Amino acid sequence: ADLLVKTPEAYDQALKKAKPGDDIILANGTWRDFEVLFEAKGNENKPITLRGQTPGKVFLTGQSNLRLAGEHLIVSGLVFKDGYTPTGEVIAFRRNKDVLASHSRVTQVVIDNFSNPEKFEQDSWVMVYGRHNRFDHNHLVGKRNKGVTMAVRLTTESSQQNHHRIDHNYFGPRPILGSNGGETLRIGTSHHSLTDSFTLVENNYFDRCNGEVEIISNKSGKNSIRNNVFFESRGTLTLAHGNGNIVENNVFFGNGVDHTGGIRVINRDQIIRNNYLEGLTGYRFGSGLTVMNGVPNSKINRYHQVDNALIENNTLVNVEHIQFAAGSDKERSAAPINSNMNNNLIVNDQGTDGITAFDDISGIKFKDNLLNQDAKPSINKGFEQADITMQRHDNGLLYPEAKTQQKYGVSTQLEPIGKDEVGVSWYPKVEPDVAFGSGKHIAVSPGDNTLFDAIASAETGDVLVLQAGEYWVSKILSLDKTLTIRAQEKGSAVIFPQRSTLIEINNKGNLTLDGVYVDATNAPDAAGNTLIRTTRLPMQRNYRLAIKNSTFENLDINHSYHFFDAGNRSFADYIEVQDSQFKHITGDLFRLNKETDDLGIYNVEYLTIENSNVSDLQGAIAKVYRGGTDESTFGPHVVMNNNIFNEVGKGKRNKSAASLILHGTQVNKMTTNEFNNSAPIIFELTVGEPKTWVTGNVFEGTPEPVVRDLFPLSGATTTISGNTVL
Amino acid sequence: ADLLVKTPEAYDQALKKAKPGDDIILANGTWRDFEVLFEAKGNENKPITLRGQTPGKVFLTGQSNLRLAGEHLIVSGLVFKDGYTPTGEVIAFRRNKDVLASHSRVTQVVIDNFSNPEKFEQDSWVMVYGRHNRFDHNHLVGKRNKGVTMAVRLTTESSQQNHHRIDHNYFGPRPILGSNGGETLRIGTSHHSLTDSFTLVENNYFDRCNGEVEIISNKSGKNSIRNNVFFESRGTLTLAHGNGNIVENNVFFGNGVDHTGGIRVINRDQIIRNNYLEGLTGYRFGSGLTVMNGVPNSKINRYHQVDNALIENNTLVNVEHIQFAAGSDKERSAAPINSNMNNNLIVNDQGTDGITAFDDISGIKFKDNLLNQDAKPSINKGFEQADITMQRHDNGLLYPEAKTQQKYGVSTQLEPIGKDEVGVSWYPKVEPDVAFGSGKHIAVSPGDNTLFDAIASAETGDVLVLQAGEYWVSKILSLDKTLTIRAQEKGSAVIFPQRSTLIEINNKGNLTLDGVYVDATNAPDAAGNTLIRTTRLPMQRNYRLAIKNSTFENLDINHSYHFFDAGNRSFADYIEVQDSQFKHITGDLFRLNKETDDLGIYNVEYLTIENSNVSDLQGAIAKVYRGGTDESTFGPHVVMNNNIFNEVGKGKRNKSAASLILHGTQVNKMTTNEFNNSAPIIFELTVGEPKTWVTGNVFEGTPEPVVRDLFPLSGATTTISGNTVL
Ligand SMILES: O=C(O)[C@H]1O[C@@H](O[C@H]2[C@H](O)[C@H](O)[C@H](O[C@H]3[C@H](O)[C@H](O)[C@H](O[C@H]4[C@H](O)[C@H](O)[C@H](O)O[C@@H]4C(=O)O)O[C@@H]3C(=O)O)O[C@@H]2C(=O)O)[C@@H](O)[C@@H](O)[C@@H]1O
Ligand SMILES: [Ca+2]
Ligand SMILES: [Ca+2]
Repeated sequence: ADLLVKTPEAYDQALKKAKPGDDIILANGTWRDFEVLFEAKGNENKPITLRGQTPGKVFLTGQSNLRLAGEHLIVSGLVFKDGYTPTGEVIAFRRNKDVLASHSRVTQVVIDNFSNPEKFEQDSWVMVYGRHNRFDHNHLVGKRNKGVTMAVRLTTESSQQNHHRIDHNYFGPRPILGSNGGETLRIGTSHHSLTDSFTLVENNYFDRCNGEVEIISNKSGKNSIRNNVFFESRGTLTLAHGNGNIVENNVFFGNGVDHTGGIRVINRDQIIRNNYLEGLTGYRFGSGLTVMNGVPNSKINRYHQVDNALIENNTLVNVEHIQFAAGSDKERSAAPINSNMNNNLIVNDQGTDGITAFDDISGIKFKDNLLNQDAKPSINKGFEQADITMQRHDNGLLYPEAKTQQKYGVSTQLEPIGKDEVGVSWYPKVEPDVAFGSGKHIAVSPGDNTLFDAIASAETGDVLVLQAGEYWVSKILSLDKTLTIRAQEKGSAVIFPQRSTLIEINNKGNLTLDGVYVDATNAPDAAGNTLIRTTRLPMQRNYRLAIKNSTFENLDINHSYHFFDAGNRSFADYIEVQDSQFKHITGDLFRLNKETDDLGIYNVEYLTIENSNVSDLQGAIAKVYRGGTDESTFGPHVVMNNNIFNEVGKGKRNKSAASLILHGTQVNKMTTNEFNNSAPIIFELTVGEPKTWVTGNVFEGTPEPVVRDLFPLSGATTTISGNTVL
Repeated sequence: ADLLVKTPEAYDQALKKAKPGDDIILANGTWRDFEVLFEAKGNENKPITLRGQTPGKVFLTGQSNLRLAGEHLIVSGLVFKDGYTPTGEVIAFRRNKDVLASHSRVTQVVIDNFSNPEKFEQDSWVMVYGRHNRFDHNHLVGKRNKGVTMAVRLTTESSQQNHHRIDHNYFGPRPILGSNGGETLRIGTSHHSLTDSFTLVENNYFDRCNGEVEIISNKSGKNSIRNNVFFESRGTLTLAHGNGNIVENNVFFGNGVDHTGGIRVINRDQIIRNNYLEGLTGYRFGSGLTVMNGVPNSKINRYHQVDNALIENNTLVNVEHIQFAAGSDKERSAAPINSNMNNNLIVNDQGTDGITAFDDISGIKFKDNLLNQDAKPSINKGFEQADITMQRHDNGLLYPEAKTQQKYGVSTQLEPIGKDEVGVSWYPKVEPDVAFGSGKHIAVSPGDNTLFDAIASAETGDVLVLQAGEYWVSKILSLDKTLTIRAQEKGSAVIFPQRSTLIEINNKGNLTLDGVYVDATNAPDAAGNTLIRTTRLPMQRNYRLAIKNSTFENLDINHSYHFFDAGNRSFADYIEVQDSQFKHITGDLFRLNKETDDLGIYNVEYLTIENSNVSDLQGAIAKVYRGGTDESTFGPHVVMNNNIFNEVGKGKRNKSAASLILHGTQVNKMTTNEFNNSAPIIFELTVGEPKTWVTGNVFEGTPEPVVRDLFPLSGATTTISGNTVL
């Protein structure tokens, strides 16, 4: 029977009287603050269903969540948006610890940016318990807070040996968390990694899941992770804990996107076969292929020795790093044993074969692995060279044209599931970011508050074009959308801030300045001014900041007039300065050092300053800080080239005494710069083997770069060469 | 004529056509975001009035304010609430720097928690300019942000020599700022303090004005502060800058409340006569009567030598500190000069007369002063003892029973104005705090998010009574009201947190935990958990936290699991732990060290731990920090008696290497504790002559107390005695 319900109370009555075979039907509409406890007992061939009347037209908003409990249940056709769960998870396969759900299915459900507003209160979106449950054809996108998106729980035997099936799901874009805990899928936990889960994870599409280094974190036994697609995703499929796992038929399209892994092998009896990997640029534990060194003999929470890994019939095209025995050190002294790497195909366009060994690899028997002539080998036995021409098939995968060479690599029958073959047809897969300049151009004339008004009425992605004239700003400009402020004629538009802040970046705000000139002479004669800042509230979305062809002068009417000040727990997807000029500033340029509690949280992923001129700056050019020992993130990157810095950072209120102080930054590149009469660069290198290059610069009147290694000598590759000190 | 208006447009029209003698009447209701400019020109006896239709029914909310410009204006019957001023003031006697108001009157206006939500965005509530203005029968309560509540500016000679008159106002409870800049009334500034103001401040009631050390800051010449009543106010009447002032017929009822001043005499030609001071406990610069030493040569922003002070006919009853030549040091080297103290009456029942002289006091002649028999004299010439019996007259003041003795101290004619003779009779004077356990008792049972719902439905002041069982908590317990959580049988209610936060203290939230048992084993496996914390957003209300008979165990599933985490710019009125046990915690216990910018800002007024047990805490018992050189506040106060600390503070991530680290705390008492096998106590003494007592403790297996003095040698009194160091 069909049981249409239009109020929660009516839902409560229908649940009390549903029978095996009935459908409880939630009427089309918006159900705000609806905590669904769907607790019932269907039969094997007569389930009890909870469905939205029209998939796409039932929305659960506000503090809404779902919990299944009982057996033989089905939930379908709901959308969770505009809100966030009041509990630890949006969808849970249990009432609580006392009543689990088994033999139940959740299908065609959408969770779209149902993100907790506090970026670091932790939750998950899907939490699976019990046994023989299915989570299929669902759509999850835009999780911006701490916490893995979907987890299989194993906390009781009831939930173990579960044979859960997780298939045909759209695991859509997850922005960078800027901390640890941004996994998309976790199966089990270190404390239960020795139990057998038997989870099948098949035919899912992972579309730019960029939350952290582990996309999938396997932490239990005998799971099968097969036939998935990982598209431009920053991270890896990591067999972190647990033995006896099968990783087959997966496809990785990194497209050369920065920091794409990766199958990471740890522990024992893992089977890695018939996987196709292409365009992966990740390195170290994010490499395209990684066989770890273990710790012997601990201790569930530590990585154990790789033992009886079988690694066969994989294809690796333009994979920049294949790492054997990676992580080797005093704790990770257990090199691989009893393994086999057979019939793989490695093709690499830039000379090398990407392989690097960090310990004895005699524990891996290599046999019948093909690589291309130009690809210089790193291992003698097990790898031969040949002339390959790779040609793309109708399935989208590359293969040797020689039919002899097709006993190497993946089978020609691999059909990677398509992005349009997962999720729900009735909910659109969209781009997560508004592109700059994607809207309309809007002419703005000078005056009083004309910049304020043009912003309030612009639509997201528009471009404000400033005619010639002066622009006085006596109201703080708040940015809650993607906006470019361009000058019609470069340098002909002059903005005069009149308040302690000129531009506050808010949730959904992203800013490009292009050709503007800022004279801060008329700012409030007070200390602490911040020309540009994020909202001082905790944010929920990352933000983008580009500054091109712009000039910013006279931030000096009182002390500590900062150019950019990031708020606590804020995160810039990138901050980029280009062909811009700065003169006379009494405070710091970029304050990205706010996360002082040393948990691995940082404020920016890519800071880039190129072709720009900074003169008379009392504070630092950048204070960037990522404290602690976490190795789950990839940033910050700091890249600064072709700039001229004069009289920078000598100020007395600059306690760093540096013109750049980078603590915990993981990629540094300072090339072809001028550091005239300034304070020195200071690095404080931490965990994770950070890579630093400072080559080709002038240090006239500025001391030499200073390297403080707080974790020596743990792999930190620093190359400070090619500079001339005067 | 009466011009009733119902909209701002209709208000503008009524103002254009109004003439001397008319009344612009704002219609009853709520006027949101109404920035009122009331500029007009009345006549000496035909004023132009702006007034609410019914006093008590016209509300200006949101971003509203009031400016007065012209002459012979009157504003009356308005209530500012539910918002804050979008400029520098809520009420201002000027349009701007060049159009002021004179001969104008603000009367019967209420400002009630119209506080800017960001504690350290500074505004004032009332700003007077011009001449011959009046501010009377008003009601100001609940200003929670930096900035004097009301000031009289002398920016120009147009605003000097004003004879302004400020009378019959209720200056109601102002909470402890936790910082400099929480004065109630300021009359001038330092730079203008040599101009005469002739402002009269009379018949006002200051009720728990606890913003900072200065209740009133006089910084002008020839003002007259008389017939005011200061009730349980934690501050002083300070003659900061400016000469020729008279302080007379004032009444101070301290009621023995902590940190009650005080008339502080600085500068020249000050008359202090016929004031009644009783039950004042303040000391150093917040003493009941303070005669400062000055700076001799001799700028304006500098306290100048006391010269020709007249201090006569005052009555001081249980005034614990009367400090002569206070502040004497190398810069403040000019002792009082040409002054006189006559016919005062000191009656103290604590063995002493409370007098301390810190320098040569021959520049003060004493004549005909009386003291009770039991008080040990500190001066003999000009003082004479007698048998004194004090009876309380019907004006509420104590007078000698002997007629012979009535020529010392205050006149019997004084009539101190009551609390019910100020403000408006149509707006209530309520209590600023809800008392714990003032509400009703609500029984609670376990366990399906049972505690969360009991909190949702409770009313402020209520007492939840947890029946025996387990309370599994999957939602954050957010408190926006005063509330007690009691176990019906101590230790029989067990609370299992399952989130990174269990309890969030929000605005208006205040918590007592009595007899609860918390086991946190099931918290999320992630670093940085906090069992209890303030909101991470900006907090407007101070909070109170009391923890009794309660046990908190197993906060150790991952590193840095703190028990209490204070949020930036938050402030605890007190934190009180009594008879409680804590076990196995990897983070700190009380993180009260968040204000690292060294501006005088702190996080707690009283931290007290007593009769309690902590074992296996890797972080500190407390990290409480107040940096800089500000001397405007009174705390923190840290008191720890009769505890047993075991295996505390030795954790690798405790950068303090301390078990207790107090920087800038002003009163410290560690007595009869056991510090077994722990990191040491570490004091970092700052300014303010702080007082420290470490007596009777066993430091077994723990280094002795470290004491660092950032400012030796100041008056820092430190008494480390009677401890056993094994
Ligand atoms: O001389 C010494 O021994 C002692 O001097 C004491 O310092 C006093 C000064 O008398 C100052 O008054 C000061 O009060 C300041 C406020 O702190 C604040 O700076 C305020 O700011 C004004 C600003 O000056 C300007 O006029 C602007 O237009 O308005 C601002 C505003 O509304 O805040 O100005 C006050 C003023 O000038 O008095 O600090 C203290 C004071 O008593 O509060 C004493 O603090 C002691 O430490 C010295 O040893
Ligand atoms: Ca992690
Ligand atoms: Ca002050």
